[PDB]
Amino acid sequence: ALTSTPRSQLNPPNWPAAQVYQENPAPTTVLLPRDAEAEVQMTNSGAQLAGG
Amino acid sequence: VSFKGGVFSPYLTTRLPAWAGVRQNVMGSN
Amino acid sequence: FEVDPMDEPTLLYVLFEVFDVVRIHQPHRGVIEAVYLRTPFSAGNATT
Repeated sequence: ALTSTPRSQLNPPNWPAAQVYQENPAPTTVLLPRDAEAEVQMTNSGAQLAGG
Repeated sequence: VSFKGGVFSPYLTTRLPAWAGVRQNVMGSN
Repeated sequence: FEVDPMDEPTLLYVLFEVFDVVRIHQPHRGVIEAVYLRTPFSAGNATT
């Protein structure tokens, strides 16, 4: 009575989308390495960017 | 001025100019 | 060019005295970034 969500029928056949353990993960912040605008401008200028 | 030991077309190749007989030396018409 | 006729096949050799600069940077431990360049005879342009 302190660990069971009040049900209407034991072993209910379809646990709804609210009383079941959804997992929220923290938003995945990615550090986009590069700015394509500057890379394209530099490569057009004649440079030949190459490396990590 | 032989081209032996020579590559095989050391020279820029230009249009076959689509005309009528700058294509080969051969016989022809009826 | 001119050349004295040598019966042995020979091939020319010409250079264009072009800057070949390079800049090499390392932002983080274990990463290396490079920029190649050839001002009058660039090795890459907008077409690649």
